[PDB]
Amino acid sequence: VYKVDVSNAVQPKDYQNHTHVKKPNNE
Amino acid sequence: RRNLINLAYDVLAEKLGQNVTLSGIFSAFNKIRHPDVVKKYGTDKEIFNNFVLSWGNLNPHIAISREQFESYYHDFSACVDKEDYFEVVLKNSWDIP
Amino acid sequence: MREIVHIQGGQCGNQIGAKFWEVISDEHGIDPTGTYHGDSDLQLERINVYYNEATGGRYVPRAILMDLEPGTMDSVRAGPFGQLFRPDNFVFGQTGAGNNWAKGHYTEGAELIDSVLDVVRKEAEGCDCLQGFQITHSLGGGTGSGMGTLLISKVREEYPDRIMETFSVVPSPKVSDTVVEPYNATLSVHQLVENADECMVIDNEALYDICFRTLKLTTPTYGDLNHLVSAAMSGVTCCLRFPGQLNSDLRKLAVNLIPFPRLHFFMIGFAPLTSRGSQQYRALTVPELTQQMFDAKNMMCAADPRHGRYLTASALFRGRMSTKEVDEQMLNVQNKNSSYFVEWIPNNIKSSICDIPPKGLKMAVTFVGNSTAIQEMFKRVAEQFTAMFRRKAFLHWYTGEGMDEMEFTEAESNMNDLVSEYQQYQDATA
Amino acid sequence: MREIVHIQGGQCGNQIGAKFWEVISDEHGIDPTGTYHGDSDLQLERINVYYNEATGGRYVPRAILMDLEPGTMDSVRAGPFGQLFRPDNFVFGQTGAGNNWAKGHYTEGAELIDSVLDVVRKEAEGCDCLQGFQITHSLGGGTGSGMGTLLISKVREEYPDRIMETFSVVPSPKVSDTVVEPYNATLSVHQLVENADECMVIDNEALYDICFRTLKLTTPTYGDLNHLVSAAMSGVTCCLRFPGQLNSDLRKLAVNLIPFPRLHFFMIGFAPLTSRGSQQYRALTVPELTQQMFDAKNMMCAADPRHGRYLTASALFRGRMSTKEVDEQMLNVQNKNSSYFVEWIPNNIKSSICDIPPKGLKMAVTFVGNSTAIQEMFKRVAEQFTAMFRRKAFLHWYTGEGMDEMEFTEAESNMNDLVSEYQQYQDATA
Amino acid sequence: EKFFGMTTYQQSFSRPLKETAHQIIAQSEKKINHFAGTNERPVHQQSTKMTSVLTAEKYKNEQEPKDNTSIQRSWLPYKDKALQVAENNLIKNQTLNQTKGFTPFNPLIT
Amino acid sequence: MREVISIHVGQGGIQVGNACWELFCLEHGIQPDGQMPSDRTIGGGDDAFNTFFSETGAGKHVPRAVFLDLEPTVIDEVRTGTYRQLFHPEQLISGKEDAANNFARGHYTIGKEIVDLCLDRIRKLADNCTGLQGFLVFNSVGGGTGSGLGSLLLERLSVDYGKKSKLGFTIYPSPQVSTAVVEPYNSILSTHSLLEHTDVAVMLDNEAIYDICRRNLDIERPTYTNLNRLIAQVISSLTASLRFDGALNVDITEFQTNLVPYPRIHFMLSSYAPIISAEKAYHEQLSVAEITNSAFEPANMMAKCDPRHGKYMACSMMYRGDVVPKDVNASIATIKTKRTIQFVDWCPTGFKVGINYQPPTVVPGGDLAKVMRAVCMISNSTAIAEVFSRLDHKFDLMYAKRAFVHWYVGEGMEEGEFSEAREDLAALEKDYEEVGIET
Ligand SMILES: Nc1nc2c(ncn2[C@@H]2O[C@H](COP(=O)(O)OP(=O)(O)OP(=O)(O)O)[C@@H](O)[C@H]2O)c(=O)[nH]1
Ligand SMILES: Nc1nc2c(ncn2[C@@H]2O[C@H](COP(=O)(O)OP(=O)(O)O)[C@@H](O)[C@H]2O)c(=O)[nH]1
Ligand SMILES: Nc1nc2c(ncn2[C@@H]2O[C@H](COP(=O)(O)OP(=O)(O)O)[C@@H](O)[C@H]2O)c(=O)[nH]1
Ligand SMILES: [Mg+2]
Repeated sequence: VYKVDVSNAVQPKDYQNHTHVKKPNNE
Repeated sequence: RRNLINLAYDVLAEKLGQNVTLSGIFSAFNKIRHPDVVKKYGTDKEIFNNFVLSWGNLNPHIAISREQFESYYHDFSACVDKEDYFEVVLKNSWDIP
Repeated sequence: MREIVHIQGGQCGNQIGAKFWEVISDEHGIDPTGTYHGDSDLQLERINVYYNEATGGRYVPRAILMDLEPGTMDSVRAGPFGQLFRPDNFVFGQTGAGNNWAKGHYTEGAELIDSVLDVVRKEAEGCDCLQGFQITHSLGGGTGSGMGTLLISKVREEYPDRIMETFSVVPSPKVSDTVVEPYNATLSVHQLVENADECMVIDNEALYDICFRTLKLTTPTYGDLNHLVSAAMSGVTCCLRFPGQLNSDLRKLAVNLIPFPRLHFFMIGFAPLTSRGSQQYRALTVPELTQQMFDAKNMMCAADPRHGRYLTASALFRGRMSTKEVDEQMLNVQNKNSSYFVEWIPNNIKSSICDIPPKGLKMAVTFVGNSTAIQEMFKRVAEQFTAMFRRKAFLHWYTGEGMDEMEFTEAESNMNDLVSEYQQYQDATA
Repeated sequence: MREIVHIQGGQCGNQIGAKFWEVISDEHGIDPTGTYHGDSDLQLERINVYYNEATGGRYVPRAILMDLEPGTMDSVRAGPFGQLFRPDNFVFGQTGAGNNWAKGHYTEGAELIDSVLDVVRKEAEGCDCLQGFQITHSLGGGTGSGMGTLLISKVREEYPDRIMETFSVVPSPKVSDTVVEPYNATLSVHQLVENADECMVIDNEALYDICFRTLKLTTPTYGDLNHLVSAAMSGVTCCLRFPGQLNSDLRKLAVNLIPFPRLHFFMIGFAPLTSRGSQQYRALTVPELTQQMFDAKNMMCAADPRHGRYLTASALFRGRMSTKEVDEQMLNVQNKNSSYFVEWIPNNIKSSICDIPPKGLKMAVTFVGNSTAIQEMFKRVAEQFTAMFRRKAFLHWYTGEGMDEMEFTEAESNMNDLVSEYQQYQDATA
Repeated sequence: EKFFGMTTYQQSFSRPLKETAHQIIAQSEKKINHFAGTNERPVHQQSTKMTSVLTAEKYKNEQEPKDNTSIQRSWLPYKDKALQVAENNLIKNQTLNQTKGFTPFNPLIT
Repeated sequence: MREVISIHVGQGGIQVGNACWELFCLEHGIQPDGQMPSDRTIGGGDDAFNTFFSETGAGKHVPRAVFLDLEPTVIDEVRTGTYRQLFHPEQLISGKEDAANNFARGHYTIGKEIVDLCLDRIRKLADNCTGLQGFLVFNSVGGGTGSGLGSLLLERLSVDYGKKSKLGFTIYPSPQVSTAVVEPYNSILSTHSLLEHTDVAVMLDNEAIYDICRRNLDIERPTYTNLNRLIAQVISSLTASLRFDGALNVDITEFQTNLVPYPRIHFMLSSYAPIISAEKAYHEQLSVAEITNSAFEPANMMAKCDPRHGKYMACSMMYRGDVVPKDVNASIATIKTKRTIQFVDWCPTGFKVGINYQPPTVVPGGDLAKVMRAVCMISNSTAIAEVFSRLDHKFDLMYAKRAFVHWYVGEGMEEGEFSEAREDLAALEKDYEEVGIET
């Protein structure tokens, strides 16, 4: 179950582009 | 790799205005940071000397276009196998944000 | 000459101070890089009040930023207008108080305050002729509520004759964000009433009500609330930084507003305020400005003036206008609402005229009012305090860091005495 | 140009020499054919320290190969990098020593040593500014422990002013490989103290436990032990071969580590050492290097350095680092462990810095220490010697070559005197 | 398995890393007729590097009045004949340099 | 017409001289090749470079420096560095064998064969000199060749020239943080030598400069180059008056008439201000009063010594930039008013001021920022005896049992040298204690 569920769930993708929140004239 | 090279030209183009020449590219090249200078592999004089020699025997006054700009860095991408190493060169040299 | 220094502590105080500095820089024409690019002579006429001149010709505010946590410090450093502040003035701890008044006033505050007091002394001895101090903090947060009041005590101990101002945001019952909040609120009030020369109270619920009803904004935020507070704060020193027909300073306001030594808790408000839709339907005149000023819905506090009687009030007018109109309006409102005004002092309204209106408006008004209705907030806070203290809940955090129940009893007794003596004059008659 | 010659004898000495020359050639960028194929110019300006010069574009090491039997030299020449050594520098007998100190030092050694003295004198006169000698051999065997120390005596007689290093593999009884080790061990130790200026003992049991505990490899051969010893050997002379901020040579080490003429027995170590699984998970910093530097289980000797007190110690850092952190770490490790450093001498640690780290590493450090805890090895060897000599076991083999019991008694007395005078400083207070 | 090889001296100041083939040939043409030795300094030229064009004070002129000298030294009953003379001398030296052509990195050298 | 001769002996002396000569070349505009980049003509009626450099006639200039060392490492690395075409080839004297932390080796056996050549080079370099003003010597005292060759050169110069002034910038060992172990011995011996033969000595230990770098520049990874740059700035601020104009010019002769009350008292410690980074300079006042107060702030001293433990005898501060005599005098008056600074009773006036119009120069890639005002201070105080006392303690604590004495005696050193050095140190401390008393 672990091998099919957690070990191979992630790929090289989903890590590529990771960005989180940063710190009149009239007259 | 193509759009990253293309995006690098645009920031160079807006800084140098309408035209871009070899002298302008040499002036705009950021020797200070580089990928390897921060690691102290080589000095600034090596990198700039290598860059001008790699740019051929062309006169500094001649102006190159987008096709010439892309063709030159097509070789750089060809020899560089590490995709992360190729990315860090372009962003640091031309101040890509 | 007669300049003032600014010190801010706590997260809320730091946000208030940052937006205040943004507003002041915009009004004085100082760019975020510290270079002067104003358009009028009066912009640079009296710049020495809030700024220092360094080598190279750039201006730095004389502000001292204090805290126990570096998070908000780094946020305000990286935010806009974060380059004006001198990097040395940043002083911070490395642990934090955890919303604990005992922790912020006895354990880490006592060991940290030496450096910030050193820098405060440096600024005070560097300025030519000190006018007073102004402090922005909150009475709900532990670190602010404790360290700020300890620093007030030390500063009053070292500089006896100067003026001290505090723009404090007191707890509200409907908008609550802390569970131990009444405890450190009462503890802060007990120390504040003894030393602070003036105290100004703000309510988050009052700001929300103002921005939702008067301003009709769909999604207000802390930026908007801080902008309102900053405008109301700069309204006080407008007359000190600009010429006018009847100039008035902080000492003048204190003398004309404080009858008795311990009755120095005021509520403020700003006018005009109109929504974008009704922006062009309004006519800016002294009568309508005074009407909005005396409107209870414009007050920055949840206390209702109709639940008490005014002792004294002040109105700082900005812009070019006639003095007879202002005087007649003041007399008319005082005669029309005579039942709401205390009767043993005649003409209990002070008016000041300044010739420089805020940027973008032809006229503006700042109001400072000392009324008997402010006792309600202390009543509610003391009710919550005694309700929680009858069961000794959450008390072990305070008792495990040097304090004991006798201090809490003394603080409660002092708050009750303040409430009773402040209510006495409401029904006192001549 | 302060260049040093190398002499290696016996099986163990020959193996250490082969591995050391492989390491040096790899570091300097020398092919097995003797041709330079480096990249930087820093590898050539100091090539003459370890390598002589030959026609044809090749460099030859200045090493002497010496033994009574040709088996180990056959092996080393057949193995890789065997083409470097000059065929004229191989000196060998035809009989062998057979683990007999008398045979190796009196009968065959005396008649054979003339050729090796001739070649050593040839090299010494060829070199312009001689710096010293370094010897690698074993003490638990016959040919090394006898004829190498005979050569040591002859060379010390001939060149009094030059310095003399020594890397002796003293035998640990925990891993015993001979029944007659105590005899020739004591005879060699008695002769070493008059002549050898610097002695650095090594233990095979210590090497085995280091490889098992730190490197974590199940089946270590002699090759990796030889590599560790070679790394320690090459770490000593880094500053003499490369530029740095604090240059230090062999005479500086001797004068800074030897308080008294008969206390020249050291114990060495190397850092950093890590397993292969945890290669990338460990940070290379000066604090980590100096923390592993003083670990008791990182020493190249079986003696426990926490059972005694250091007199003096020396550190030869490599790579680009900060002198401030180096010195502060030295002061901190001297202060936190004041119990393990003798008190009548202040600042008993010497720091040296070289700017060129080994290939593949960013920073490295070699520790050489003079500690009172080396007396346990001499005590146990003397105990074994007494136990075996009480019954005159195996004594006829020694006495059948002109050797008498008087020299055995004198050697035992000298070793006991060395132990006594070396441990009498442990409790000494000024 | 790198070598690094950048000593502290090289990181601090520089490393030349130069001398191509034609550079040496070009540089040798400089001393085809270059001769060793020197004459003597013709004296009355050895002195200290003068900065101010006045005596006993640093002649500074800027828009800010507290450091304009002329604004500061206007209390005199008359117009002092040192500042105007200095300004005229500066203008005359500038014109004389333009006639010859020196651009010596600052007007004060000539 | 006025020039000085700089002697750089030992590794520390060479590594300080390298940075100071970099600073001088940059200050005078001389390229590392030695050539001025033209554009400095128009009959050029001023040799501001004559103090440090001498022209060869057509282009380049050569420094008035000499380098000594017995190990070839630093000398050859400078020879092969980027300054190869600057220095004269035969004034980089190099040895063959290191002295190896042995005063006897440096002063009795291997220094004799080099001192004669060094003296010949000095005589040759001084013959063409016409307005010789003095000597500047940089050396490390806790080192073998440093101490030995410095002692020998001072002894030979004091008889070959005599009345010519010589100024010593030595580096005594720090109180606790130090490298070598046997450094107290040769430090004591070198102090014995320099006491009688050095006209003015300046203490430049390392822990104080590490503290200054950490506190001011906010740098946590310092090395020897930073310390060398600070020392170079101090030297340039000291010698600016010999080559630039100023309101009050102070020559090299107004030290041995202005800071030395008695012949035996000539040891002093220095200070420098302002020392700020490139990021906080724009937010600071950097006024004359502030920089002068920073100079007298006790933790800003360039030697690890507390001035509050002793009095002050004579202070000389050299201002450079755009300072004014009025605010210099005002700051001095405020200093005299403040109680925490105590002078000696027999010295009612205790300040000499020198003013120069040249702003300090900034090396590219350095730590110091561009500033318009600076002050360098040299102060003679009675609190310097603490370093001598602690060094004496460190010496005799290990000399009680004759540690490391065979190394010294096996090269020809007589044993009485240690005893006489100890007695002379005790006499010097006694003289300081007697002078420090009131009358
Ligand atoms: N501040 C500073 N001190 C240095 C520098 N170089 C050497 N030293 C000092 O010199 C002392 C040791 O003397 P060294 O200069 O290393 O050696 P030496 O003076 O040439 O004497 P020998 O060892 O015999 O060659 C050390 O304790 C350092 O404090 C330097 O660049 N800066
Ligand atoms: N007006 C205003 N109030 C704020 C802001 N941030 C926090 N507060 C108020 O501050 C109270 C909590 O105070 P706290 O941040 O813990 O104070 P501290 O512990 O001193 O940092 C809350 O009830 C909020 O209503 C702000 O940006 N503007
Ligand atoms: N480290 C190491 N030790 C060795 C090697 N070969 C032998 N030894 C040690 O040398 C001892 C035997 O010495 P031996 O060679 O007989 O001495 P010899 O007869 O005089 O040459 C043994 O206890 C081994 O531990 C080797 O290749 N490496
Ligand atoms: Mg040296």
